[PDB]
Amino acid sequence: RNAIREDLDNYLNEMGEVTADNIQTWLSGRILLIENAAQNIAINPEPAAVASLLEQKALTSTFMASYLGDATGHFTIRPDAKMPDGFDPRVRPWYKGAESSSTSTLTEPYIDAATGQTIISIATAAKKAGQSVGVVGGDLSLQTLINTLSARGMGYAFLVSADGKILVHPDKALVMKSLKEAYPQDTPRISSDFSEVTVDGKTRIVNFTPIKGLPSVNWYIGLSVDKDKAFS
Ligand SMILES: CC(C)C[C@H](N)C(=O)O
Repeated sequence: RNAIREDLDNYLNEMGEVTADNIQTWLSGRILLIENAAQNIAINPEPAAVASLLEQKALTSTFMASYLGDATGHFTIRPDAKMPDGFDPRVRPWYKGAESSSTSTLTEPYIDAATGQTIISIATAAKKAGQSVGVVGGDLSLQTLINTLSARGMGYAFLVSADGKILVHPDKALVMKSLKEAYPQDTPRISSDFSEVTVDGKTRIVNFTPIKGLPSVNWYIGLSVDKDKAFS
């Protein structure tokens, strides 16, 4: 094994890059739809126009919901949903995220005010010549992200922030845990090209690949493979 080790490294690196590239491409189109909705909203922000934009099938078929929230606390959501009493878009993570960035952004997983399930959102400020008229967002379910990741018997991919927080993992118990909390006995390190760590009495090899071309966030694909199966 100390002969083909540099070999295995090359396969694992290649698989990480491919997986990162797929997820980037999958997210990019969705990012573009939300940006386009924001650009269009900024053309005419009257609520009738906004509603009509947000009701179109390209958006409603791609996102669980798409919406605009503004600095007065008003919001429009399509498809319409009953929101909790007192719902204020200004305090929600999609809104504060977009307001803190010069470009589009993606949230970490959070609890959806609409459905009560764990989601991420894509969001961007809708600007008319330098002035923001509000924040436009769209929601994607965790289950959707988990399925996108498990699509492509050595091992599996997961998504982790560059702060070391697991964002999306096929084991749902590890969602939104730090690497340390998720792997307490022997912790993989994003600062290492490869981490050999024992899980349930087996050696796994873990590497991390940056996902290029996302706006505002720096996230990695983690790959974890059984060390015997990989060598075999
Ligand atoms: C705007 C709404 C559809 C809900 C949004 N995802 C939230 O939790 O704030």
